[PDB]
Amino acid sequence: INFYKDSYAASASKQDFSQDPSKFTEPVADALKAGAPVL
Amino acid sequence: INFYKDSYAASASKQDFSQDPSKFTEPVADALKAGAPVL
Amino acid sequence: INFYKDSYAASASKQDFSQDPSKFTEPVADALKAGAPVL
Amino acid sequence: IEEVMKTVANTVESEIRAELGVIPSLNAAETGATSNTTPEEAIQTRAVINQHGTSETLVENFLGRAALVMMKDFEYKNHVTGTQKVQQNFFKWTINTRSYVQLRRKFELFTYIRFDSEITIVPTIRLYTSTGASYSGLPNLTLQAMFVPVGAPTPKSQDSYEWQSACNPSVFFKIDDPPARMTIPFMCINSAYGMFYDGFAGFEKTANGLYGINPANTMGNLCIRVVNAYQPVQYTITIRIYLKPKHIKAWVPRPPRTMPYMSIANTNYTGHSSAPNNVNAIVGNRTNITTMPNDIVT
Amino acid sequence: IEEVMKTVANTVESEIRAELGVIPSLNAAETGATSNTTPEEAIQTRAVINQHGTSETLVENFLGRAALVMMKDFEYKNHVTGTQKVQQNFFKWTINTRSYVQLRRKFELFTYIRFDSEITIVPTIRLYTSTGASYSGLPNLTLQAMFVPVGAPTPKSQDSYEWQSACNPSVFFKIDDPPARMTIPFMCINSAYGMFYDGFAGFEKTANGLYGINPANTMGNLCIRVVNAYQPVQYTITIRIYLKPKHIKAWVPRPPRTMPYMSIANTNYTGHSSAPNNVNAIVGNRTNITTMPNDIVT
Amino acid sequence: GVPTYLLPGSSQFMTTDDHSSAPAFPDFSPTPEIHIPGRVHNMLELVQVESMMEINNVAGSSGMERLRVEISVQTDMDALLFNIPLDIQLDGPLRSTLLANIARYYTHWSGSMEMTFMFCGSFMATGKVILCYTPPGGSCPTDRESAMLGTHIVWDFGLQSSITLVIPWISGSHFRMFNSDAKSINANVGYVTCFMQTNLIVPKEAATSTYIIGFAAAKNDFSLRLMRDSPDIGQSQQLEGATAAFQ
Amino acid sequence: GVPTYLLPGSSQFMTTDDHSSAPAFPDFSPTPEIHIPGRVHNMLELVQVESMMEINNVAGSSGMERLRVEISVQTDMDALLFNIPLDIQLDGPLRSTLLANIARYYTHWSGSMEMTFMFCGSFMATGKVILCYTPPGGSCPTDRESAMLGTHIVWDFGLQSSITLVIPWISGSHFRMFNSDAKSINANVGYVTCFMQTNLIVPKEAATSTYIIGFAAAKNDFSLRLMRDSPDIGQSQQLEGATAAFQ
Amino acid sequence: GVPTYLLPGSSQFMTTDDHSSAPAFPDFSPTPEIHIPGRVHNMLELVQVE
Amino acid sequence: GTHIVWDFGLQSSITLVIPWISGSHFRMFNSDAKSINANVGYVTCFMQT
Amino acid sequence: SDRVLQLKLGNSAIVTQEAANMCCAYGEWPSYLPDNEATAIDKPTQPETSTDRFYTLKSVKWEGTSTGWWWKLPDALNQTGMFGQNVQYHYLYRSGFLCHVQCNATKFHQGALLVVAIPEHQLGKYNTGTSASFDDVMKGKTGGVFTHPYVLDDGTSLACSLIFPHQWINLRTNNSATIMLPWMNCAPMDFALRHNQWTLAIIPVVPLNTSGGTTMVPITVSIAPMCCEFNGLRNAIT
Ligand SMILES: CCCCCCCCCCCCC/C=C\[C@H](O)[C@H](N)CO
Ligand SMILES: CCCCCCCCCCCCC/C=C\[C@H](O)[C@H](N)CO
Repeated sequence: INFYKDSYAASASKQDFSQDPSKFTEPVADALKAGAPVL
Repeated sequence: INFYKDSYAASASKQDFSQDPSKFTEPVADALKAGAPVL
Repeated sequence: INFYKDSYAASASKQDFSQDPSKFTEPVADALKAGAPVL
Repeated sequence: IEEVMKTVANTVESEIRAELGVIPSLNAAETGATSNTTPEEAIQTRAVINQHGTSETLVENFLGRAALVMMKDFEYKNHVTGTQKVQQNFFKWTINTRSYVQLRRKFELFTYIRFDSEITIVPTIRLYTSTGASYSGLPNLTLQAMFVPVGAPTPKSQDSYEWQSACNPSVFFKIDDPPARMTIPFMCINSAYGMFYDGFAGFEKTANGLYGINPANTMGNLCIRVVNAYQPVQYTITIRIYLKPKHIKAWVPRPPRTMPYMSIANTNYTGHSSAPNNVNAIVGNRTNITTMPNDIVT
Repeated sequence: IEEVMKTVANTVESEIRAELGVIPSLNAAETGATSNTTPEEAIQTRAVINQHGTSETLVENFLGRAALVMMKDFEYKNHVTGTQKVQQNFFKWTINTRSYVQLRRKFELFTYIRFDSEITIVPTIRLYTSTGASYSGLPNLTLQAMFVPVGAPTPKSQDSYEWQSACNPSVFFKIDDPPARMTIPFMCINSAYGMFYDGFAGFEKTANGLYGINPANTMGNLCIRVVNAYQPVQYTITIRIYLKPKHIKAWVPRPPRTMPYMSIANTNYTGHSSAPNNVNAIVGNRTNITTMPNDIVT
Repeated sequence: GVPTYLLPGSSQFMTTDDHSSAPAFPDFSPTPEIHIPGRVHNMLELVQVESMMEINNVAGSSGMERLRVEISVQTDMDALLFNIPLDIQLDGPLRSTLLANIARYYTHWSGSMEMTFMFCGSFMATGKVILCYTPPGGSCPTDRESAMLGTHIVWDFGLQSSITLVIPWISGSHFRMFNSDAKSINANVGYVTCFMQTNLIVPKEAATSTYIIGFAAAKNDFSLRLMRDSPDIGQSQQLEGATAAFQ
Repeated sequence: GVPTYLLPGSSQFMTTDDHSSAPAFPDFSPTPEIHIPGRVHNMLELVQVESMMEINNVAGSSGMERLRVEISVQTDMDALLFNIPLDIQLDGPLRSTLLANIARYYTHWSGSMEMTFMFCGSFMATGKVILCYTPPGGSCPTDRESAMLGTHIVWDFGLQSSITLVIPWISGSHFRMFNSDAKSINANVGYVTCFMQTNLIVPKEAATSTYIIGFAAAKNDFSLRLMRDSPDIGQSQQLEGATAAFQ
Repeated sequence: GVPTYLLPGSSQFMTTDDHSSAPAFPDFSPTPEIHIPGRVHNMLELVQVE
Repeated sequence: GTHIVWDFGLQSSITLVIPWISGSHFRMFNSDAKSINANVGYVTCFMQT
Repeated sequence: SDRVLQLKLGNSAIVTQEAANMCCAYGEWPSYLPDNEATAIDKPTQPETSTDRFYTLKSVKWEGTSTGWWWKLPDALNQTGMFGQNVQYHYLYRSGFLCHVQCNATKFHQGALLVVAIPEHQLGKYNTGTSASFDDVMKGKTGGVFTHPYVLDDGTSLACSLIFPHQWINLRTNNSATIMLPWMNCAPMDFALRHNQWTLAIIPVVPLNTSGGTTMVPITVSIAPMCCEFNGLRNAIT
């Protein structure tokens, strides 16, 4: 329920389930495989 | 939401994006071009 | 908005634009013309 | 005929007229007809597309406004003290619409009106000023307004047993709430209410006492009490009733009242001691029929 | 032409220009036209897709804000004591919109404005401090604000009979409620309200007293009273009226006011004793035309 | 539940509000409507009906004497007979008409009016009068040469006993006002004056004095705005029997 | 009934709320709109109109003397003529313009401005001036060799009497502020300085001193945000006749 | 009018409620978003970092 | 009456047309200059600025 | 091409060889009142060649101490010609105006004039509470002079007055200014003797410098009413 003209007045948008743990956990130039020896 | 009979009772009409800066900035009889020498 | 069962509970009916100025201004047996001499 | 008029009439262009046998500006008031001379045949007019609306002056909008119909104050204390054995924290009103001249004169512009009544009850409260008049705020009391039709028993005390109102409709409303509101239907026994009755309300031919009393204008009584028992201090309750008519239908317009009213039961008149609104002089006097009173001094 | 501008203009790329007969940066202020030199022909610009909106600065949004238009206090007691025979628990205000300079200067940016008025009434209450000023809380009083057009009778007392308001619109609102609110329509006799009137309001040629008084700015009176009868203690009622315009249309923009206002009836000016906002010096003084007052000390 | 909040102006009682409200007598059956003559739908139907003007509103004139103007045989040509102040808010000849009694319930007005005059002399009396309307801006014309320069109609007494002088709507603004300032641009309407065009002529045995009745009305282009309380009535005390209704 | 509950902020009056509210005059018919020239839809239409700058805002200069800058024949080349503080919130030459009077009703701004200068000397007077805009970061240039390193335009007096120096939008952030701190990163805009390019040259009989008028305006990319109360006006007491309205 | 009634918990302020509320700056235009590296959508992205 | 305002510039000549404004179709070269059939009018020059 | 201009109205014509341009106020042209907007119902009189023609007022002398001049734009003509007579005999008036301002000098003279037309210039008074009197504002064809032109005698500012329709007369470039004014009013028509729609103001923003040449430099104003019409004929009042 939003009866205000300005869209910023709306309720919270608690719905964005996308994730990308890889910018922080694996931020390397060459992608690391699984079980393969790192370096 | 307007449940009143008189139309003047309604909310504000903050929606008229048309503009005409030319009645004030160039109110001359002969239209001025761009780069051409004025007079 | 009227959620009452009895129709007399409703809002005012300020909408009857019909007029008949002739029962009061010309309540005569013989209709008077325009410009023609009355009697 | 009957025409629908959302706006007023336009003006059309007019031209020089010099015709034999055509006399638009000549009339005959004896026929009882108002003159039909239009502006376009009186003078040489221009065209004017006129968009002035006529909605504000509709009868429904002319009469459909809340106006004061009753106002009465009463004491809220313990009246049992003394020689009075009855609590008496209440009052009774016989419903009439001729007590306050503003609404009355507006209604008497017509002979018959049919309308539903939107009733609004506005209570106010004050604290009586006497001796120990140490202010302590206004209590939030609940009041009961009971409609009592003709023939129903009427309460004689605040603690009477007529206040159960098994059949009489009642409203219980508090001081701090919005005003109480309810609609009374068109409740006449005839097709319309009569603002004027040129007759008598009794079959018996009494010498006096029954002229102008309409038999159908017996709407009954409004009784209002305080539900709470008396407090140790005395308060004054003022009840104002506003009537708004709606769904209005009006017939037979009448000359407006010019003399001040004197009673709620008759059309008796006396006027003022001098003009304006005097029995010999409704309009104020000017020096002579050749005198502008407000004349531009050029 | 007329263009719809949800955002501001983009900037396009520009390149080296060395042309004969083309002088974009040269203008002629005598024609009355503002310079048409664009940034892309003054300097070598990059492209910029610009998404800055223009909605906040619309005239409807510039003027459509509630501002104080009237504020007045009055005493709520029993004034009948003494040599005064009139209750006088009320006040009367002749409606004007030139009393408070904040709203006034914002309106006088245009010659004509057409708008509907959203009126909000904000009551406050205090208890008068004198002798027996033992606090007991603020009563929940009901107030009546009655609009009185030109020519209508005006109340002379709290208990006057003009307060029935059979035709005059009234609002009954309590202290503890939300502020009262109603919309007044665009109620001018002309197509728009005039913020300035270069003329006289009377056909008669009096020496003085009628310059700048607009004949159409006669909106009438606002009368506000306390419905309750007087309490044993005295209270002070303060009424603040907020005006919000809506559905606004504005024509003919004007230079903003720079001198402080002196009256609500004329444009008389005196300024301050020294710059800024002085009749000889609107902007404050710097030492010379070669002096930055706020200069970075590198 | 529905999440809500309360706006300013909640709980107010405004005497011009328009809402449904609870029916106090449920399933009540109102009396069926019968046909009654003279239904009024609009108040502009009424102001279009003519009514007599107190043109002779002077001291000495009592009752019906005020509704009639004496016209008598002149001994001076071009003579001024009477004038009518064209105002509705202030006290004047128009203030007696049904037009002015309905109009005074409103603040603004527009449109053309009409004044009808009726000759009530003997059959053998002849005469010619000129009735002139002067748009505002100056003083009232006191001589016929100055008065005939505006809107006028020359009335010749004959078999048709009524003349109509239409007051055309000549205003700068769309609407005028019922202001207390009669000398205001938004309120002043003008003047109406009557002069002898030729004379009243009567035989030897006929009466040398005769009467005119004057009537005024609105026309079909007339409109009223901004309803107010009329200054034509007011209370000072409770009426007789008003407080007896509580006992 | 409908089960409801009240949210926080119920019963508040917020001066920027936007709701319908009860019509006080029901069935009122407003006067029909006629065409009136000069309709304004947006306030950015107005700031695009040029207005004179009080460049000569010094003691001794009174009234119109402040709106004009004297340019006179130099005896020293490369001479500094004047400078203009590029600020709108503080007291400066821009504070007189319609641009600055509308902009000061808002807190944030963005977009390019323009300053137009007009030569009002005699026909026989010739000259060349350079008008330089310096992006912020350091002190104002006091020598021409340092000043010409930024954005500049060389104005040659001729048959076209006006030159335009565009102040390009060169800001780190998308918007700036009308802060009281002129030395702030979010507020400082830069400097505008004028130097003699060659000289003013006049014949033997012509006047050796001449005037420039300076104008400033916004361009089509200019925008304003976060409307506030302008510091250009204020009350201290009730105005004359303000309390007379209650009697 | 609409016949209504008030439930328990009306007029409460609960710090975890989720409703619209009145815009204080009407027609305000926020600064357009630019790309900034390192956007976090969930806090479980962070606890996965050693 | 009929007039033309002459501003000295690059064009050195102004033209004041005497329009034919006569009651009759023709006029006369009468010895009576004050006659209805002969008098034509006047031409006057004033400093504008 | 745009430096020469000839204006012809009725039996009057004006030429100029050093015009700047023509200023049409708010991009508008005068026109008669349409039936869509009219309110007075009587047939208007529309004298065209007898009213819509240039009226040249008395000249004012431009000195070094001059503060400026203004003319209330109907009021300046109410006593002049057939326009004035129609104004006197009729209650209601409507017109535009075409305002031409003449001021010529040499190539050694210098100075600038702001020719600005102010709609509804309600005149203020300095350092007093009482409003301006009838004489202070109804100056007629003579016009008035500004007391404090820097605030337009109005507590506003001269600097912002360029929002109004205006032209300049820069002596080094042009010697005339022309502004064409439509009907400015809320109402369809007005009583010409008690309300002024326009004020033509002439303000010397850059002061005149003769530099040994001719000293008497006069400024001349010629105004032509445009599309005049009148309603409510009656006797003449002045
Ligand atoms: C639930 C009902 C309790 C409250 C009852 C309130 C009754 C008050 C009614 C006052 C006005 C009633 C008017 C009724 C009829 C007509 O107006 C009159 N006959 C006048 O013609
Ligand atoms: C039910 C109505 C009772 C309350 C009535 C409140 C009236 C208060 C009105 C104050 C402001 C009215 C403004 C009206 C018109 C324009 O703003 C002015 N003419 C300014 O141009």
